[PDB]
Amino acid sequence: INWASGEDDHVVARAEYDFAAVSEEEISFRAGDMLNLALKEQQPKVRGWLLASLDGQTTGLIPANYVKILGKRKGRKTDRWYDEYHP
Repeated sequence: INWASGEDDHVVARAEYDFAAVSEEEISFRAGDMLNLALKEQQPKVRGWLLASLDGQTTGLIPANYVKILGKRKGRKTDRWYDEYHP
């Protein structure tokens, strides 16, 4: 998955809270962690959840309201989904 590694375009988000996956479908993260999100066009519709990667390889669901969306970032190859990410 090129969005997860940052090879493809992705959205960047910062974790607000700690989260432990309860299910195989979810991924764990710590408060302050930076995650890559799939673009709108690759996002599944699961109410309360977004598709993300913490480690660049595994992907899974995170609670949408546990992260702040920071903006879209170009691959190496609620309105913040549009703005570009400025580190």
